[PDB]
Amino acid sequence: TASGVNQLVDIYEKYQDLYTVEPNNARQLVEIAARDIEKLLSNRSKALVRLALEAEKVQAAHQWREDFASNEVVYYNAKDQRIKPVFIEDANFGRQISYQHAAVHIPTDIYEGSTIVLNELNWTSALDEVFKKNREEDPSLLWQVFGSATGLARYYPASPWVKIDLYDVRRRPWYIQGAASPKDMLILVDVSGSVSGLTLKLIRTSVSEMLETLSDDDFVNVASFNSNAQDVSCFQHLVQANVRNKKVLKDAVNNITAKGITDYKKGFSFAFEQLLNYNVSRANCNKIIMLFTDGGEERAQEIFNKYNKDKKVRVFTFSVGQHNYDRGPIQWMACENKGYYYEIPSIGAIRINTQEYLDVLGRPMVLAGDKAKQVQWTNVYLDALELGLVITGTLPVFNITGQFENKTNLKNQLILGVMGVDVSLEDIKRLTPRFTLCPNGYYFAIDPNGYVLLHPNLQPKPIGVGIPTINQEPVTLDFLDAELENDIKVEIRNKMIDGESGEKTFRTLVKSQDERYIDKGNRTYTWTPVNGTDYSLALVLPTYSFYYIKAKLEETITQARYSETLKPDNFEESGYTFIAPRDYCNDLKISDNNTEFLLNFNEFIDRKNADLINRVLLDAGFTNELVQNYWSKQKNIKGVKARFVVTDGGITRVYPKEAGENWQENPETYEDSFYKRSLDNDNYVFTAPYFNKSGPGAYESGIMVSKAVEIYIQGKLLKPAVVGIKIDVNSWIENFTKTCVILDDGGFLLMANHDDYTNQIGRFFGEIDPSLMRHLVNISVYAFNKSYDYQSVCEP
Amino acid sequence: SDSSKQTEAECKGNYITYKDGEVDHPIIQPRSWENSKFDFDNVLAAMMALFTVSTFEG
Amino acid sequence: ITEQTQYFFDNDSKSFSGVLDCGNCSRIFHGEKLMNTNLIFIMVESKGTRLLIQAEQTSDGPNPCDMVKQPRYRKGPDVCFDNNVLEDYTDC
Ligand SMILES: *[C@@H]1O[C@H](CO)[C@@H](O)[C@H](O)[C@H]1NC(C)=O
Ligand SMILES: *[C@@H]1O[C@H](CO)[C@@H](O)[C@H](O)[C@H]1NC(C)=O
Ligand SMILES: *[C@@H]1O[C@H](CO)[C@@H](O)[C@H](O)[C@H]1NC(C)=O
Ligand SMILES: *[C@@H]1O[C@H](CO)[C@@H](O)[C@H](O)[C@H]1NC(C)=O
Ligand SMILES: *[C@@H]1O[C@H](CO)[C@@H](O)[C@H](O)[C@H]1NC(C)=O
Ligand SMILES: *[C@@H]1O[C@H](CO)[C@@H](O)[C@H](O)[C@H]1NC(C)=O
Ligand SMILES: *[C@@H]1O[C@H](CO)[C@@H](O)[C@H](O)[C@H]1NC(C)=O
Ligand SMILES: *[C@@H]1O[C@H](CO)[C@@H](O)[C@H](O)[C@H]1NC(C)=O
Repeated sequence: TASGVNQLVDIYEKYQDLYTVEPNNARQLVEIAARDIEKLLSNRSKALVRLALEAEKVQAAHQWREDFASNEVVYYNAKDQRIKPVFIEDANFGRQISYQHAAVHIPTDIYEGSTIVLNELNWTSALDEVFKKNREEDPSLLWQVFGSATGLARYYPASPWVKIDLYDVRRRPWYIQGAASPKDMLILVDVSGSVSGLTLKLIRTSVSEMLETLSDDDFVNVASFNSNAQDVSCFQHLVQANVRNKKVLKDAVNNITAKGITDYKKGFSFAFEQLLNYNVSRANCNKIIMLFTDGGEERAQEIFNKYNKDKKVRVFTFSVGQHNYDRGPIQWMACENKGYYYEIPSIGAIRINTQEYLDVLGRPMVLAGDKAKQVQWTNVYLDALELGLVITGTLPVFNITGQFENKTNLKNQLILGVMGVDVSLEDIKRLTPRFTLCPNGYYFAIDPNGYVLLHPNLQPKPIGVGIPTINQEPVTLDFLDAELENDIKVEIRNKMIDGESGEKTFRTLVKSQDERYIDKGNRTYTWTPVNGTDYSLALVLPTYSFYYIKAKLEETITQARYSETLKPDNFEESGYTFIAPRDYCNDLKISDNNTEFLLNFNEFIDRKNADLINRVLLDAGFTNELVQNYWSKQKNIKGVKARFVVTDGGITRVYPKEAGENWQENPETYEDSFYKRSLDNDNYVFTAPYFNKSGPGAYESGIMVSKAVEIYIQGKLLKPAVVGIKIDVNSWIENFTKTCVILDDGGFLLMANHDDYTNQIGRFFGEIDPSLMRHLVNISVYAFNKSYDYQSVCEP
Repeated sequence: SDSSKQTEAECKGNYITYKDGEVDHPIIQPRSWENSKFDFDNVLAAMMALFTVSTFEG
Repeated sequence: ITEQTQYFFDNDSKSFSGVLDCGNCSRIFHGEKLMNTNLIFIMVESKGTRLLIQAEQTSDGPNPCDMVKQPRYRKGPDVCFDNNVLEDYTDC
């Protein structure tokens, strides 16, 4: 009675006009969005290809000057002969841009003016005219970048570089991906007696500095040998080098100790055996054996004869530390097998060496001329210029000098660099418009590795691993770890990785947006591949979200009175109104402050997207008609502390206009936990306010009560609003006592007859009387699910 | 200064030292192609640097 | 890696009753769901151990040395450029 749940259903039903309940086809909706995303990742493929050919056709004619005392190369070094640029503050990138040249970032210890670098600043000065052509062809093209394999990156929209600059392009994920194909590394650390001391500190450092050059689609293991070959970790086969699997290997390498004689035969006979293990789902090429050692005598020729006779495995060898052992046998092993030999004398020589083997793995890529220039999108990572969550498309550029003279007996099998073009996720979340869906529905997409690009539970912060300690990885959330696992969402995931297109309706648990409640619900997972890439755009809809209210309104009078309806001065007699900040052409989003935005909104509709602004007005009037007709009449009902309504479209109203100051739920309706929670049930829901928060409440705010607003407008079910009240506890305390704990799912105390329990309202019932709950759980009431939230912060 | 640059022309600019050998905690220091304290370029510098040896100091 | 937990009703049964055996004593509870509402009403014999927690508490992830035994499904790429004959192996 107080809220007016059936006092609004009539209002929505009364205005049969001003509606058109249209259906979400859920198959023409995925395909029309999975074809827009494919178009986006294809425009960034033209910008790439057009960039590779221009940096390959200019390299060919450079002439290799060696005298820059005159004809000085001119460029804008990012950390500030040089260019003094003019910077325009562009809100798109969030920093200062110039648009008139390309910045250059020489790493912090590559000499800015050496000969090998001053040439690189010359023949890459012909890219500036195709960097400018690309965006001038299509704006909203964020970062072109040429990652030259001499340290340099020439990223186009020249911003000041973002405390020591350890950035080095040759290690960024978008480079090690373009520059080489998936690997099967196998590090053979040599933990024997002779590496005791400093040589071990460099081996443990350098190993953990090589596991950082491994993507998520290439496997790794870390053996070791001291007259018996074992594993440092507990794995016993190749383990994919995820964000997590690496941490097991890095933390097991760091806890290694030198002891015992050195035996190269028994330690290579263990490496070659773990590369033949073909029932582990390995990445089935670029087998490698990266031996770390100091120096020995035995070149185990009979091992490289039994195994690796036909030269399939590449033995890279590192002779790390300062010593005087024979580096002769080691050099033979890397030369006989198709490898290379690196020397790591001390720290500082670790970073520049462990990234070099990609120049070797990339040899069979250059020779495969244009079957190897294929765009390739990195898994989501955090941009290194404070842009947000981005994905980059990589495309190598080869060195065509002397080509068509058929000289090609040279350094013509190395790559100049990998060049990339960043796509931000906040640009993919704009090709999947969420507002013709219920708050529960959403799109998502996954890699062929399972990691979700574009998921609503993908927070823009680095993924976590392990409990922290007292004292460049990408954001890779697997699809089964962003949502509650069940034996049906495994089938969905396994059928999206294979690229199949289908549909599947089932009843599933859905975690509440505030990680406190779980809701059983019906969900229909539609998915379809994004042709021309390797992704699977899916779309999940509640079974009642198959229709949405698209408003038709052209009278300019009915919306006129709607316009002043939500003016801030009319708030006493029409509730304290909020609007969800949403995407309009030029209207400015909040500064975390809603009331500024509500003021902003009025001018832009006063002056003259179409649907979003058309729908918000219809809700404002439809809500206002309630808050004027019924909510105003029966003012100040006894048990009520506040009466609120929320709609899809933004309008959120509270009558007292004093309780509005105590309205904690954020103005975005599509993120309100209760609005999603109550939309899913077919009854009332009680959301216990948290216990012992930083902010006040739970006495002057009461406890929320909510109910959906179901409508059968033309025989079609809709739930387009949620009305509810904030019940004061004190009024409800007496009616309880006039009749012991009252309780809701999730075990949150609402009231107790005893008034020490009711003092700590909202606490988890089970931090109160745990002996009851553990027994109460075990009577097949109060189930519990235990998921992991890989993106969260801890103090130690 | 950078133990990995073995000539004049390659030893210019900055490089990354690590204090106490800790792998973290970098320090940016310049590269200096410096001769030894007591060198043998001249006969006179050779005599001075042989004197300090015959003193048993350094 | 915080480890969240959430609770909800298993059975749609409304009437609950039983006996506690916490220690050197016993208790009787009765519990009834407020029908057509997300609520549960229980009383137990007036008061006479270890805490349960619902807030997310820090924990190491799932045993990584065990999920690799039976890993998730995965499809790697297929370009796979390696092992070309016309390559100069004169570098070392
Ligand atoms: C994908 O390609 C097929 C042709 O094989 C096409 O008919 C279909 O519309 C495409 N689907 C999407 C989502 O692009
Ligand atoms: C893609 O490029 C074409 C080229 O003209 C342009 O018309 C289109 O708007 C672009 N679309 C996107 C999503 O960038
Ligand atoms: C290379 O430098 C020379 C003189 O420094 C100049 O002739 C030439 O334009 C430069 N190359 C490019 C691509 O600008
Ligand atoms: C380190 O390795 C030793 C080897 O016996 C083992 O006893 C110890 O538990 C390990 N510690 C850690 C933290 O891995
Ligand atoms: C995998 O291969 C290993 C080594 O040959 C063998 O011991 C093991 O039984 C195999 N496992 C499976 C699942 O085939
Ligand atoms: C490419 O190879 C040629 C010799 O064919 C060499 O002169 C040129 O410097 C190489 N490319 C780069 C970027 O150094
Ligand atoms: C409330 O939280 C603070 C946080 O520091 C804590 O110190 C205090 O003991 C808590 N009080 C109750 C009653 O939970
Ligand atoms: C959640 O708990 C229920 C009831 O115990 C169980 O049936 C289900 O498998 C659990 N689901 C998850 C994702 O743990």
